[PDB]
Amino acid sequence: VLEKTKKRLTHFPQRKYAVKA
Amino acid sequence: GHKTTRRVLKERPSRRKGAQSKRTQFVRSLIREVAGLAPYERRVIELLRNGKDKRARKFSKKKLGTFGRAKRKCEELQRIIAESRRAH
Amino acid sequence: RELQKRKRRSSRPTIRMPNRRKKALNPAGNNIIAKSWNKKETLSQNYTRFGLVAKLGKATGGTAPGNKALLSESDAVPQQQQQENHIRQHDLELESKPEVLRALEREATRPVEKTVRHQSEREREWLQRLVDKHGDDVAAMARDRKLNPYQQTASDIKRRLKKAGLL
Amino acid sequence: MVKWPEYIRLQRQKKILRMRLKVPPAIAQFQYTLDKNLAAQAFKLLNKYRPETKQEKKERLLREATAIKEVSKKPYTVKYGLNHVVGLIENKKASLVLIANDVDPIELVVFLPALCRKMGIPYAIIKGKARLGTLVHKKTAAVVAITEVRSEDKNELAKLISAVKEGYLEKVEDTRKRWGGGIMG
Amino acid sequence: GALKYLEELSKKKQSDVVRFLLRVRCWEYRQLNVIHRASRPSRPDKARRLGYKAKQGYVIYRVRVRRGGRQLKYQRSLRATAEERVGRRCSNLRVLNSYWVNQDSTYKYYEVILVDPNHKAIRRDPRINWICNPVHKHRECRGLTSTGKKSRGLNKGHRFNKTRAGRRKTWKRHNTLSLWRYR
Amino acid sequence: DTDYNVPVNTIGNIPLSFYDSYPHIGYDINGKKIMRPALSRDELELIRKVQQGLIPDDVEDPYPDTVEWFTSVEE
Amino acid sequence: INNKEGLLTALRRIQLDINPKTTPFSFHQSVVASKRTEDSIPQIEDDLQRELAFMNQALEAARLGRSLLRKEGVPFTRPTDYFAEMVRTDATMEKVKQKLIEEATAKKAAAEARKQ
Amino acid sequence: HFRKHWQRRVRCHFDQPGKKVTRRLARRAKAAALAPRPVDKLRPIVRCPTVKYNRRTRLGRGFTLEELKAAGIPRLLAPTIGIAVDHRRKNLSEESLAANVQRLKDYKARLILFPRK
Amino acid sequence: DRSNIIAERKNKQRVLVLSSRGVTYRHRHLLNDLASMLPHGRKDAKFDTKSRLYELCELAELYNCNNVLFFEARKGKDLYMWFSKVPNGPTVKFYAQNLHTMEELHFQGNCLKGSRPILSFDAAFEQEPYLKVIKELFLHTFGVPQGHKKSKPFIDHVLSFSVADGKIWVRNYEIREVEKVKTDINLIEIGPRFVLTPIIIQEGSFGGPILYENKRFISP
RNA sequence: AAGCUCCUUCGACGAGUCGAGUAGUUUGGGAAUGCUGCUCAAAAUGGGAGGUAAAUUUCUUCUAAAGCUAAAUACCGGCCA
RNA sequence: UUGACCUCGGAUCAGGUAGGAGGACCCGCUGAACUUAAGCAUAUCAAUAAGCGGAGGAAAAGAAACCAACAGGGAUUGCCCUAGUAACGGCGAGUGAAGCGGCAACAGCUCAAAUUUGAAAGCUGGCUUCGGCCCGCGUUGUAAUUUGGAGAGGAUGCUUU
Repeated sequence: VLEKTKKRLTHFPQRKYAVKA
Repeated sequence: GHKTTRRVLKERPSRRKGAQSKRTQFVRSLIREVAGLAPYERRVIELLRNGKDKRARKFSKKKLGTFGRAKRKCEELQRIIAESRRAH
Repeated sequence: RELQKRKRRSSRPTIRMPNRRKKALNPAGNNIIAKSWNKKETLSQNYTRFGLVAKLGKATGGTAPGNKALLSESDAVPQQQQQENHIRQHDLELESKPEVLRALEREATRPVEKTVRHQSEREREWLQRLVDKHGDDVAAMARDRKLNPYQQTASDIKRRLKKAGLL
Repeated sequence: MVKWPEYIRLQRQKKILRMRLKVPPAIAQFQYTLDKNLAAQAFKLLNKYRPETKQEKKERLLREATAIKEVSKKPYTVKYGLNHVVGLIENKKASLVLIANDVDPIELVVFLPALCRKMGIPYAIIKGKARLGTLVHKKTAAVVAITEVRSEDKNELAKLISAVKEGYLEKVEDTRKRWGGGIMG
Repeated sequence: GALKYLEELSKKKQSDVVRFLLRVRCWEYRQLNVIHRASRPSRPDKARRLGYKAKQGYVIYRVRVRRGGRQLKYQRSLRATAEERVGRRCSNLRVLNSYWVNQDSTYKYYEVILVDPNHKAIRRDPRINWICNPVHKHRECRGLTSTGKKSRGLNKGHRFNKTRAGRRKTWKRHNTLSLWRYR
Repeated sequence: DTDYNVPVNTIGNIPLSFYDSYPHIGYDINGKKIMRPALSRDELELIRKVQQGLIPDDVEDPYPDTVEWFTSVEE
Repeated sequence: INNKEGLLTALRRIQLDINPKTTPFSFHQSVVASKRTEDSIPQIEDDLQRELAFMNQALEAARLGRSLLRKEGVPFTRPTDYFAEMVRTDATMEKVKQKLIEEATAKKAAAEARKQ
Repeated sequence: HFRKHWQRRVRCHFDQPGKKVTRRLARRAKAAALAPRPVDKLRPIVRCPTVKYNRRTRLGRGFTLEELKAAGIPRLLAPTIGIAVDHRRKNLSEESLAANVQRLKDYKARLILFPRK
Repeated sequence: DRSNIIAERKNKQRVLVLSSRGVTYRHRHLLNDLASMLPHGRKDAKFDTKSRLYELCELAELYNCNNVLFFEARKGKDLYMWFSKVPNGPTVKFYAQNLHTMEELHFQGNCLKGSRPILSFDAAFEQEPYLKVIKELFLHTFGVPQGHKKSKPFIDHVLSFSVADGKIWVRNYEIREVEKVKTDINLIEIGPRFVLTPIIIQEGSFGGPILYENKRFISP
């Protein structure tokens, strides 16, 4: 990957979450 | 029709995608002097130096295709004539 | 067709493909959802039993009963009833029920460690040499060209001193 | 008679075509080049201010590394690279500009004498991009520039600048505007 | 730096400097081979804005194409013919792009930027290694370059209704009788 | 203008196949009848070729002196 | 709005002299009909009555202009010896002759088929 | 309207229930990959363009940057926590802004965000 | 004397025939057919819409014209006609409704080119000031002067202006001479069958105050 | 190394390309519906496309001539079922 | 005399790559005629068949020089209706879309135009004891930063690896 992509993925990764009913 | 409260929008950075920049104007002016003129631009400039503005505009319109492009080219070459006389 | 006729009369074996799918149809692991996922139940029934929302969009068909998964003003300001220029960037500050829901809240609310970032040996030596000549005058340390080659501002050096515990 | 190879004939005919056509002034100005003595003086100064090779850079960095295991001023070098030198000329940081005369896509340098004239930086056209290349440890260099120097030879740089602006710029001043070439006669 | 000036110069192609340089180069190219390797781009600003890099694995190839009609006009562009001829000579390279460099009374000259997909300097760079994938084999033959994108009418709007997603796919979609199970 | 020299025979583009048998060639504005009235040679050849590729003959001075209308003033 | 006096004064700024005692008829070559062309057309929709009313107005104009040109002595009759170019190309008149002859043989073929 | 060779271009749909099963299994695979997460992203409420459909509203593409900033959700965190972002849309009025801001704070009120590690 | 008119008193009239950018085949054909009838008219096309309206006077100054006949096109369907005196005269904007050009193959008549036409007005063209201004602009536009050499010397057509509801229907008719039975003329129609709904009449060249406004017009 | 905030500092955006004329081809599509060949050949508070009789082209909405990208879609062929 | 540079070549030098097949589906180029219009030539057939070139498990398209006139929408693709409507046409044969609306699926990005200039920081090869050493590419520009509903530079104080 590029360094810009690596920085973005390092500091803003996909998060774990859940919407409660 | 329907009534809604209009907002004031954030200024678009895509607005004026031409050039209000002074550096591009500087580069355009420098290249013009270095490169020289096209043959049709030289004919328009030799008509404008003789005062035959009507013929110059017709020649520019014929060789450019639009009255607006002809007007812009004639103003540019008249400006070149003005700075050439000022340097003279 | 000629190829298939050839293999029918050939003694070469028929290579049977296993039914290997690219994507698994059931969650797996040692997390909370994996131990409570029923493989014989659909997505909507499983998320109903968890107490979670499966689809955040508009309902697209009828659902089974008990679905529960397919979800003064001085200045005229529409946003002043909405309240509770910089915000926290890397997280949110969010302030009977099914057991999976409570387990998810419990594991999301449990305290975690921070792994506080330390300082290098050379940075500590630089901050130490900076203290040994001026003491507390952070303005003089910023002015110093010899001991502070990168001309850092006194606020940055004060913050670094506070992190080092050198005040 | 005998037959010459094709590319040699192309080279010689490109010579004759580039020297015997009516060349525009922006291209015809590049036929007027510094003399031997002034180029020698300029290259003495620029050889005093050459950059470091790869071996000296790694050697120096190893020296600082082991000094840290067991204070400096800003380095002063000859500035090179076309876009870098153009940016230095535009920001009026360059003090003297040396432009090579044999850049094969000559468009990369035709605006450079006019640009140096407009921003007021003294310039001179030198013989050989390979010469400028040897100075900066590269094969070729389209243009080099000097911006500022160490104290001990500032005066020398100033004299060199004055030299070119008395020895090259006024000898070019009238012929920089005229078309070159032609077969009249 | 200098590329801004070269872009402004390239925008005045009948001025004295550019006309003189174009004529001298046209004379030299006319006496060279039809498809010949160019050591460096004659228009570096144009090649650089089209994705050419001074890196091992990038190649320029100049090509002359006979100009004029095929009153049946060839619906294929002369620039597309140039890329196809160069792509056959260099069958191991991928055509990245191409651009006009010169024109004569009987020929139009174009320079084609090609990329070697087997060089390690290209395979390791995430900005160009998309061309290493086998779906980009002979982009010039399938209308996948810039000229191909223009000639296939791949633009957004009401003016490009029948061609914006492919003309033949749109025609097959409009000429298909869809019969469902419950009619 | 394309109408500075307008002819006095008042026709456009029919050929002379009309009015051949008749002694005239048309009328006029008033309506009167207009009668019919009755170093080395090879290198120089290369130079002249590429020069003829670069001769603008529509201008009185094709090779004028450069006037520095922009670079005369200093930034 | 109808700022009438403005229209009269603007006409005066751009009027040329039209008076039969001063300027001859050939100068303007303009004749105005006496009938107002609203009584001759009862309804607008029928094309025949509207076209014959316009025909009546232009016939009145043609008669009075012919009389005034005969008084003036300016030539009016285009003679057969005068050949000039045409408003539309002779291909177009070939086409209109072609439809006239086509409908002529269509009508006569219908008549002959009724006779046969 | 059978002037052309329509025989070679008849599309039947005997695979309609099989494609429905395939779509449901694809949704199940999305559920397996994103185990506590919903399979869909949050989308804003937008008004239908024309005068015929002006009365009703529907789901949009993504939330405006002003709507996200007003709701207190940073721009870079929003796609990683299930919210869709559209940089082309503009609010143009104080009534779509308030509606989608209310939608975003309602989403924030019912969200269980887990720490990174 | 370069006036190109040989007469006692010269009627120095010049027309500039112009079309906008989004004109149709029908509008272009009407332009070609109408400009063919005027020797003192010059044809140019594709005027820029975003440009100001008074720039039309500058375009006319280039060709020494004092009349402009502008073909403005909207949506690629609607045709608006501008009749204006160029330096300081009034402007009449019109809407063209039904077009039938000369290429239409049912007319069966034709006339010379530059024959000085008989301009047939209606009796409403004097009993109303706005129709008087339109009448005189129609005279100054459609009327060929005396000594303009490019004109034909034998007249054979009358151009018909008639006001029926609130609009000006314009026609053209060809003189045909037949001997009287013991000579009279009949008319055979040539070309453009088109209707002009008046919209506005201004005082300036292409601006100025509004003098006449038609509060009946229902736009397409 | 990274995100955000602030501002007595700056902010470069693709040319034998748009466009004009013309000949083919194509489309439901003369604002040529698109494309191509020939001739001429641009701009910089610019350019493109729309709205509008509304008093003059007011207004609206986007940035062409460089490039990558999964999914939903097709499938008389391949490995099977 | 000697050594650079540039350009054009040779080598059974070292490392690679292309060709053919298949072609149901896909992307281009080229391109008919029968037939219908109770004859037939515009038209239709059909931008189809045949022919030629080029890929993949899908391809293509794709993150607006878009749609719209709205209280606005918001990359591409496909299904439903739009709709046999608009539009065009020996206005005959007929040909024949698209916006909106409901749905399936959703994901965004990389460059060029900047001086790293207080340090070409970048990369292909060869030799290896595999740890780091040489030649070369490249300043006519290889890394980092930035991609216009943006951005940079300073300051600032929190929050991230």
